[PDB]
Amino acid sequence: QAGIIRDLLIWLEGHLDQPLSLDNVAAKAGYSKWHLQRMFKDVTGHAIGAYIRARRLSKSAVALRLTARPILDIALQYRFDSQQTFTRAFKKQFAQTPALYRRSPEWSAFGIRPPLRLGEFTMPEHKFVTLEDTPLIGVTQSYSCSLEQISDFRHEMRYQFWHDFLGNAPTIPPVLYGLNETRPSQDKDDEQEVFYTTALAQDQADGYVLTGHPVMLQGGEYVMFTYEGLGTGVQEFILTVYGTCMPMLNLTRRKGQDIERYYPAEDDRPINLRCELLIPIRRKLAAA
Amino acid sequence: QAGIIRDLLIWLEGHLDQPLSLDNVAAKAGYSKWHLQRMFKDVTGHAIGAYIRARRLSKSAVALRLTARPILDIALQYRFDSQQTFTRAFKKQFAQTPALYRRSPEWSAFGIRPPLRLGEFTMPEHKFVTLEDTPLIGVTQSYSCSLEQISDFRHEMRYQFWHDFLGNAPTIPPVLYGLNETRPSQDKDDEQEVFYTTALAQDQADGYVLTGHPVMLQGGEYVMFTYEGLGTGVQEFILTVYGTCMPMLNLTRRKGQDIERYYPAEDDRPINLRCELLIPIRRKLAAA
DNA sequence: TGACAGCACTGAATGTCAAAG
DNA sequence: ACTTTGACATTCAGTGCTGTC
Repeated sequence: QAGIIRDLLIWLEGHLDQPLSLDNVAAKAGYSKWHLQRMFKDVTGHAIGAYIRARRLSKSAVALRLTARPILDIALQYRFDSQQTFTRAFKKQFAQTPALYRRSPEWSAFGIRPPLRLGEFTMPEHKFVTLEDTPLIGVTQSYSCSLEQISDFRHEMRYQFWHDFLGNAPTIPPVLYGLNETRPSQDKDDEQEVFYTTALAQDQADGYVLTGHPVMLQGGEYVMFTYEGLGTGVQEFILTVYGTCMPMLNLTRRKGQDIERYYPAEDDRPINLRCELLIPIRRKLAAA
Repeated sequence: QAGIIRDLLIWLEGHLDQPLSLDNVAAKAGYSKWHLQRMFKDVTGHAIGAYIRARRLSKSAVALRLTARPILDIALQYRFDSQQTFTRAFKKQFAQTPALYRRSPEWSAFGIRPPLRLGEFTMPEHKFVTLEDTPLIGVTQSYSCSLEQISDFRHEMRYQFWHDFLGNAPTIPPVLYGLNETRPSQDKDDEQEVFYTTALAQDQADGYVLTGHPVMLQGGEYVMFTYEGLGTGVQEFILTVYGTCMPMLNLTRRKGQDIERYYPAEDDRPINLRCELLIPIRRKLAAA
C-alpha cells in the first residue's frame, strides 16, 4: 500500500546523507528486496534505485551552489564511491561536470529530482517582486559548512551582529538582512567561496555598526518565498526552496545575492518567526 | 485428484521436446495456473515449473552423451532461448558445463531428474554380468540424430546389414549385435561423433561371407537390461534405461561401448522382438 | 484472490588482464 | 613506461513469472 512507501520516503529523504543504502539495505523496511521494488514502482511510478541515486545527486547540485566544500567532501558524504563515480553519474543527470555546474553564473533545475510527496504538500508561499537598489550597512564573513548546517551558521552570524547592534542603538530597525553570495575561485575552478553579509538599512544602523561597511543590496527581479513558523523550521524552509520550489517553477537564478529578511523586533516556548527568502531570478519568455 | 496429474505427467513427458509450456500454457489442461500448481504440488510434491525445467536439462544431458548434435541444437530443441540460457541452467543442475559433460569419459546420474512415477512403474529387469573379449565381424558408421530418433536410425542400420547379410547366408545367426560408441572430436571439444556397429559372432555353423572388419566386443562388467515387446517400444526402453534405471541404481558408466543384442532369427501384426542392452559399468565399493 | 519470498533474463556500470598505439 | 581499447568475469538494479502460505 501507499502508507508503507509514505513512511519509507520520510526515512530515505532524511538519510540519503550518512547512512548507506542499496536495494538490500533499503530492505530494512521489512520486506523482500523484490516485492519492495514492485511496490515502490506501483505507488510512486518510479524505480526505487534510480530515485535514491537522483535524490543524492540533487542534494549534490544544491551543495555545490550553496556551500564552499570541495567536490570530494560532498560526494563522499552522499555515499558515492569516489570523485570519478560521482562525476560520471552527475554528467548523466545534469549534462555537465560538477565543476562547471558550480562555476556557472546562472542556475536552473534542469536535472533536479525533487523529493517525492505522496499526498498533501503545501508549497511555501511565493510572489514575484522587483527590488530597487537599497543602501545597507553590514559585516560580511566567508564561511564553510555542510548543506545541513547552513541555517545554524547563519543564525550565529546574525545573532552576533544583532546583539552587538542593540547594545549601542537607541532605535530598533524593522528588518535584518542576511545576504548570501558566491565567488568562483580563480585557481582551479572546482572551488568557490561563500559569504554571508549581515546588514541593516543605512538609515537604521546609522553609525552603530562596529566594523560595519557600505553594502549595496542589488536591485532587480526576484522570487520571494515566505516562511512563518518555529525558528527551528527554517533549515527545512531553505532546502525545500532550493530543493523543490525553484525546480517546480522552472526558474533560472541570475548571478547575484540571496536575500533573507528577518524581522526580529517581532519575535517562553520556542519562538515563532517570519522571514522571507528572495532569490535573484530571470523569468523565461513563454512562446506563442 | 491424483488421476488428473497422472494424465498430465504423461503429456508432459511426451512434449518437453518441441511444444513450449509454462504455468500458463500448462494451465491449458483445464484449471487455472494458481490452482493447478497447488494440485500438482500437494500431490507429486514438486513445483511444476521447476519439474518441467529439470526434465529438460535431464534430456539435455542424455542427448549430450548419446547424440552427435551441436550444443546449440540440443539447447533449442528443448525450448531454450539461447545457448547461454541453456548453459547457466545446465551448470545449475549438473555442476559441470555441457561441453565438459560430453567430453567426460565416465558418466553418472548426478543431476538427472527422472520422470515422476504416480501409478505403477514396472522398472526394466537388470542383471550385472561380466563379458569376455570377443571377436566379431561387422560394419560401422558415423550417424547423427536426436535423442528421439536413435532407435529408428539404429534400426535402419541393422536392417541394411541384416537383410544384405541374409541374401548369401545358408544359416541364421542366433544373435545380432549393435554397439554404440562415442569419440571426442579434436577441434572444438564441444562436439563428438557417434558410431554404430552392426556385427556378428562366430557361431557353430562353419562359415559366412560378410563385408566389414574384425570388431572387438570389449570385455568387462556390465549391467544388462532385457526387453520384450513391440519394436516400437525399443525407444521407450532405451530412454527409461538411461533416464531412470541408471539413475536409480546410482551406477557409473565407464568408457567403453554400449551393446545391444537382438534375436531376430525369431520374429502379420507388429511382431514381438527381444533384446538386451548392456552398459559398461563400474560398481562402487561400499564402505565398512 | 491476495500479500509476499525468491528466482530467471536483461542490461547498465565497473573491474581485470592484455594485445595494441 | 603509459594511457587506450576490447574480450570477458562479476555485480546489482529492474521487471516478470514461479511458488509458498
